[PDB]
Amino acid sequence: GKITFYEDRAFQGRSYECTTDCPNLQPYFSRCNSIRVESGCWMIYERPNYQGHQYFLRRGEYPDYQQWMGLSDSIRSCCLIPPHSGAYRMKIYDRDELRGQMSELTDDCLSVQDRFHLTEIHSLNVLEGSWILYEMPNYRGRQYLLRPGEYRRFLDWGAPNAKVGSLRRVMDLYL
Repeated sequence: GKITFYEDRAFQGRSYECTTDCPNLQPYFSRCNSIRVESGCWMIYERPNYQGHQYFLRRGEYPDYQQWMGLSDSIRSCCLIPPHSGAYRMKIYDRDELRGQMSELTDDCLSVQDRFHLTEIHSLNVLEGSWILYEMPNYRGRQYLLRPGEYRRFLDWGAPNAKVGSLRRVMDLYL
């Protein structure tokens, strides 16, 4: 993957190019108002060490932070989401510790309410591929990167509560 950060909008000002994870971008730029993703899937973060607000980006050009649904020009860390082939897979539970009613997803879910008649998810088991968990339906609201693995409680994916609106498989822009 390859991503380039620009201090000013429309790809202006000082820039920095990354082709791997980076827990601290502060030494390279003081602000980010535009981004060019040459290839790959990326999660960029407001604070160092993958902390703070998270935003998902794929191949494309983002002339302003609003284009990646960002809140500001503060970006201090980024991670390259490993490319994934084949089927995606994750199980959702209505209780913590992977207990309670369970359902399995192998494709995107634009509305957890419409699909499972659930407004909250208490534990997860991401078996295949990375996903993005959205607070609101239709990929809106706060974002939380879900890497493969077990999430015993909502705190594990970094959310303040168990509300979930939509779930998206992380895959690069089709070409």
